[PDB]
Amino acid sequence: DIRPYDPNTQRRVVRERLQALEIINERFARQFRMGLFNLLRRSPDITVGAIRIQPYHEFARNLPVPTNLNLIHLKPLRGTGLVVFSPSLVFIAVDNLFGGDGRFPTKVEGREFTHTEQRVINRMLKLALEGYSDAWKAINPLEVEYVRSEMQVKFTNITTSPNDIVVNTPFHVEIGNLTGEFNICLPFSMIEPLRELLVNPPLENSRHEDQNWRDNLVRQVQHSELELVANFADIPLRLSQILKLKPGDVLPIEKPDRIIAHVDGVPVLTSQYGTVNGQYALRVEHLIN
Amino acid sequence: DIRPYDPNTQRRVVRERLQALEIINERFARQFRMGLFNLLRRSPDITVGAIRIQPYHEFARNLPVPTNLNLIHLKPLRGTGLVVFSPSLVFIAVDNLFGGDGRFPTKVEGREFTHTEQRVINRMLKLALEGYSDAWKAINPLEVEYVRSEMQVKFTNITTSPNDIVVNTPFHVEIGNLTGEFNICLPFSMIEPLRELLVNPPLENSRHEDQNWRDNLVRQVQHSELELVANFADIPLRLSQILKLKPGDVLPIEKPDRIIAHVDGVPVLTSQYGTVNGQYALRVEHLIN
Amino acid sequence: MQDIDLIMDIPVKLTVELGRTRMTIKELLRLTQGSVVALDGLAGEPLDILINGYLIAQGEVVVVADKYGVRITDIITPSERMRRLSR
Amino acid sequence: MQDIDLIMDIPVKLTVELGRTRMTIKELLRLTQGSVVALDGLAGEPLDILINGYLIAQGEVVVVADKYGVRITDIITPSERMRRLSR
Amino acid sequence: MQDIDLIMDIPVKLTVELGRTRMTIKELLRLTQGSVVALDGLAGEPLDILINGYLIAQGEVVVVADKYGVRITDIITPSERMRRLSR
Amino acid sequence: MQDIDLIMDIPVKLTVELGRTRMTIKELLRLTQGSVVALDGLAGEPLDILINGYLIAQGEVVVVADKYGVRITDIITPSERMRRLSR
Amino acid sequence: MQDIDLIMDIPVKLTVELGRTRMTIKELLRLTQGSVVALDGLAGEPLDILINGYLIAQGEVVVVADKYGVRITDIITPSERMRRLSR
Amino acid sequence: MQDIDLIMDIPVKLTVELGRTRMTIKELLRLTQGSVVALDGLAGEPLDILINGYLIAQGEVVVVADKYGVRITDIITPSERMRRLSR
Repeated sequence: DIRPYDPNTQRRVVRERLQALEIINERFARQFRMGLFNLLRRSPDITVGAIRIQPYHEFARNLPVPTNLNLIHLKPLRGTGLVVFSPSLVFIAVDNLFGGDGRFPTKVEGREFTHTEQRVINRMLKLALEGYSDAWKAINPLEVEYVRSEMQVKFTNITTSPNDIVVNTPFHVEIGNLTGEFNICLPFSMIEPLRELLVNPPLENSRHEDQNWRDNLVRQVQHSELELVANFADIPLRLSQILKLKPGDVLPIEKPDRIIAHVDGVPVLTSQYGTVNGQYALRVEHLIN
Repeated sequence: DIRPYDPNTQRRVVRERLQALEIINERFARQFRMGLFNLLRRSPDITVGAIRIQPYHEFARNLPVPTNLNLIHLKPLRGTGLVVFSPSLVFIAVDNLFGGDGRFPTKVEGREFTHTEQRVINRMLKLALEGYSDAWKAINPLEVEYVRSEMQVKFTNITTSPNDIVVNTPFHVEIGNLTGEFNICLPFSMIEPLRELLVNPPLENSRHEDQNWRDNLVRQVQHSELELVANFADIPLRLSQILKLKPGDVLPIEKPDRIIAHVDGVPVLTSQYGTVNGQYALRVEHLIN
Repeated sequence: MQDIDLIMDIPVKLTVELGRTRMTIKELLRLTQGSVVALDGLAGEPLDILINGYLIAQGEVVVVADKYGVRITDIITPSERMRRLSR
Repeated sequence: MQDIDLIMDIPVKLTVELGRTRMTIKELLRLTQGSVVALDGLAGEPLDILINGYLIAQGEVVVVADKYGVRITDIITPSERMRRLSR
Repeated sequence: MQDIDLIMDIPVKLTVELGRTRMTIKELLRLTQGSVVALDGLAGEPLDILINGYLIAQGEVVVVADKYGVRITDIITPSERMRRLSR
Repeated sequence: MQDIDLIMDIPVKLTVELGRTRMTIKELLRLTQGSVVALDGLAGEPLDILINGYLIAQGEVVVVADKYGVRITDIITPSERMRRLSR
Repeated sequence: MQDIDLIMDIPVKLTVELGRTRMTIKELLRLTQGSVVALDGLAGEPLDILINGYLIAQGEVVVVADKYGVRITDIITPSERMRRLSR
Repeated sequence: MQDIDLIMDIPVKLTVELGRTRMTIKELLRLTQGSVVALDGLAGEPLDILINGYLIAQGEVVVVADKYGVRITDIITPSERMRRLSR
């Protein structure tokens, strides 16, 4: 079990199934299929790839160079999302929009996209953004805002560290022999606050019923019990003195102006000691806030 | 008799015969037969299948993929009902509405329903909703409101748990060689408050007579007898002390500000002890409410 | 024994009952605030002492400086227990 | 020994506790400014002395010219420690 | 409110109980290693969920990849709570 | 002894606990219907058996023809009890 | 402000802690040369960053051409700080 | 001795420190997210082991199946301790 430590190594984090994310992906796939059929005048076939959890560098190394990378923001959540379009899909869209029948196989170029191809990518991106926004709306309100387009991981650093966990959902688009692919990548920290919503499958809306459920849960927990402990004061000493504790030994302590009340080590208020009803009393002054 | 426990196992719950539900199903079958004859211009044959009680997952696994699932709400009862239309019935309806004679056997497709087929399903659904509402009205006022249509168990979770008990009543529709089938599924918790109404067979209305019966039952029960016990106070102790109980032993108790009156362990009021007519008396202060 | 010591660490609950009586529900409904209800027990009789609802001894009411107390007097030996349960 | 001397150079922290009590969270919410809360310990009982949250001895409260002090009286020998922890 | 947020910082303890039963001490002494003890609850019934020994909800047992889990199903609303405490 | 026989007539209550865990109140508020909550105990570990809230033995879960049962396996002898309470 | 600039001229000391653990003195005496001691923290968790013994942020270990470095990742905002101190 | 056994029951806290460095507050303010900070210690040097903030030994970092560990190598005998404190 004992292994030597390497600072350049990292581990994985079990499994983080997001059924709600998959449902959103399927809804977005339906909307994007409709949009692509409307745009290209031909029926596409969109297949939702398996959701992938991997470090950011692992996702980056698999991206062909050059590739179209678009920065988006999922308001009100903080972060920057990425929409990845493969060059093959862009070439297919350009060929279809300019009357190409697709007979000629695509040639590897490795060149920057032209401004016309940039406009084609923007035309795809707007529809994709609308579709994804509509898909997300079914479970939680979100707004997607495109930021800028880049053609290299050089222009990235959406993430603080290359080893940060990100969520990538591939999609495969087929309009014939074409098997183009586009991907959506989101950092895990962006969707971390909504982890509970995304993990368990969604239920019926019943917002008033859910609020009543929360209110009842609050009311029932209010009758729970705990232990209240008040620390009079603290003393710095040494172990040798402790070995010599004897009857009559006097240890000086600092006089506490206020008595702090702690619950399992959690301060809750500051008070002053008193003698009421023949027992020690604490006059509450201020709550810890 | 002794068996090992498995958290992934569950048992059944005897039999829950609902004669009123069967009568409602028969009335709905009559109304839907009339509606289908009016719509398709041909006489259908609707057979009410045996009512089935099974966990939700068992019902889900038997549904062909894809299938038309419609979400309905039975107001004022809380929950979401489902109306299941088999693809064969939808195909038969589409063929009949567009002049098809039904000679050609249906081909397995496994594809999403078209918007025209969606409108056909909606046309069937409205009549089915009217019929079922009218059938339910005969025993208890209810309103059925369609929510949304889905084509997979992915878009379900009408139930909190897959093992929840649901009630499914199959129906078989025949307009020739066609033997199409549609099902109605309702969670048991939705109809749980009305269990008494649905179990025993209905009688004549006699609402005034029933109210008088309830009033007489209330009046007769008012003369029943019980035992009233008032607990003076309680003490926390240990068994060793109990083994040493001797004459003259004094046990300190906390002085009760109020005396709580309990009936078979059920508190009913809080009072204070007194001495009236040479016997102990309790001055009632507040009732437990 | 050692198991007596083991159960000694287990706390138990003691209950003191002033008295008992029987009446109809209609009479209880007739009762209002300030109503007077009598008890079967008389004045000066030892009160029942119950452990988890089981009577084990009897005592007399005393006050300790501000707190009520029970001065144990007698036990509920099986003959007396059977006699009082037969009632 | 020599390791006792080594750990002697290591400072430790001492904690004096006035008393302890148990109550529900609802009762705590009912408490306001100036509220009175009782403690299980009585008047004049020796207070617990804790080292890093572990009780090791007991003492009595004294004042030194302007500063509170604890006059150690007894120890928490294992029999008494087990008896008080069993509570 | 703000005090709800204040008590939110205070951790609490949750307890899940499989079932309960009653028996005499003599029967417990008769029990040995490998003995079988029954419970009042039946198979498939929701288990009680207790916060500091107070029942607040019920759930169903599930296993999470290697760890047991409770799938909350219903609540202990005052009518049901009074009914089950009356037992 | 005879007092063991006397207390034998006194019924007691037994409690079986599946497991325990600790969490903040905010996390509990975040929990909704169908939420999953983990427990400290692992799979296959003996469950705690409590008499009036005091742990006295451990057992394993069995089903008797329709009813859950606990098959007692081990005890909570003072060394193990102190070790598990120290946690 | 200007006093922030004044204290800027005052250097401070930063401390990075790999992890923490608790053990008895007897176990430490049992330890010899080459002994293996475990830590509470797991592999890959951010390490604590302390200023004069006070935790203010967390980071990840990196190596700079021959020298270890800490890549700051998160902060110790009061909710998380209270949660980790409660442990 | 017997008091060594008594203090053995008292748990203590162990602290492992990766390294230390000195810098101005202005430099700390200049630091942002992802900034790189160097340490005085070199690569492969044994890390300091502290008990309640007091250095007592040194060790080497190892990983145990998923958890970091410290493999103790040397001690902080008074000559070396004085030499390193003089720095």
